[PDB]
Amino acid sequence: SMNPPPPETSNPNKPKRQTNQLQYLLRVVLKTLWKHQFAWPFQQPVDAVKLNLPDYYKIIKTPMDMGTIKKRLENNYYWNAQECIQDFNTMFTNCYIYNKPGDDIVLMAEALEKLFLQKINELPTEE
Ligand SMILES: CCc1c(C(=O)N(C)Cc2cccc(C(N)=O)c2)[nH]c(C)c1C(C)=O
Ligand code: NA
Repeated sequence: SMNPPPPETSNPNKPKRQTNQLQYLLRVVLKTLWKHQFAWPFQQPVDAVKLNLPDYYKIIKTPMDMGTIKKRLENNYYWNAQECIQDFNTMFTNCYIYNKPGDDIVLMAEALEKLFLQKINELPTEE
């Protein structure tokens, strides 16, 4: 069994921009979600080999996780906040697509998503 390569986190050809919204996503949104008691299943790419989920990457073709998001934020991978917000949304949706409603992993995802959306409501205006 094999995992795919992880999502891209370095590309010197991709133009980059530091923005107050992106700083907010790292400083406030990611940091807050990362420390949450249910963050641990989302802090790295799903290891389908270790977890014995050989169909995972048959079902999930755009994998995403907070470890990848943290790296993208910390090493300034993004141009805008919407790119990052999309990554969070993809992580949550993948979980809801792959797992059954009311699986523990889904309850965890929903808790994080609720917190995520609350923080996104305070996304600062672009300076
Ligand atoms: C339920 C499996 C799962 C987890 C999960 O439980 N994880 C990823 C922690 C873990 C366990 C076992 C091993 C490891 C390691 N990385 O070594 C990590 N997270 C997600 C998004 C899912 C699914 C299928 O949606
Ligand atoms: Na499902």
